[PDB]
Amino acid sequence: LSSKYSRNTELRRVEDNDIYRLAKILDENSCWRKLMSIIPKGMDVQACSGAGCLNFPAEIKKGFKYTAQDVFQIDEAANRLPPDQSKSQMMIDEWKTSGKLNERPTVGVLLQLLVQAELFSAADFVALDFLNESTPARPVDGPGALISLE
Amino acid sequence: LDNTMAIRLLPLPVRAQLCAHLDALDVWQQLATAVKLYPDQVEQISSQKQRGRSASNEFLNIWGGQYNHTVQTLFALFKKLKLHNAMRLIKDYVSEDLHKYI
Repeated sequence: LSSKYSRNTELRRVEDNDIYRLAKILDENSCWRKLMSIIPKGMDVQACSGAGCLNFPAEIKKGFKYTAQDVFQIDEAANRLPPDQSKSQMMIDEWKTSGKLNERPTVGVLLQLLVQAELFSAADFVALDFLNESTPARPVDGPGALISLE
Repeated sequence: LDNTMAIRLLPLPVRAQLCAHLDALDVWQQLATAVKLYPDQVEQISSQKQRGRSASNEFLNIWGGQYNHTVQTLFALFKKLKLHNAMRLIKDYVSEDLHKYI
């Protein structure tokens, strides 16, 4: 597609202003914490970037990248700064540069993790704005599901 | 079919009417249970209410904010919980073809 980014585009390569728009979405209801907490450890990022290529249950056997403690450092540092400081922005700044070789997170990995945590506002934004793709499917039950009119 | 705006985009005036109405009825717990919000989300609403804030507005902040739900989906929720006066308050942001259910 004639999209700005591809599933294989690393988050650090995404325009800072684009990441910022995503950050403000994740700042709501402190959703950045939910995403940060489920980031699988040791993912073959490039292999997991394609649609349906990130098997969450399989990936988590290797554990999670961050702990409840790594999440605090973001809260701590941001709390020292003014109330309008984006914690999601700090979270992504740390995550985007993390890893070594094929460990740097990508747009495709982000999208699938957003879906796993039911962060649909962020996921829809990444799908449409970043990938020019259609919004991901919703579950049948739970807070993320649609409601039909009888 | 669903060309309605996101709940998060609802103009403040209509949103204030809706929330004031839902708060008076005290149906936030019913709303939260109906969409199966998680314990932390439920507590966040209860918490905001104890602090003198609108319980229903907080519900919209959570359900509409994180899940990016539309006004039509909100209309359907009200319909399921038979909150007809709530449906009427947002009829202008939903297709006229749905006004039959009000």
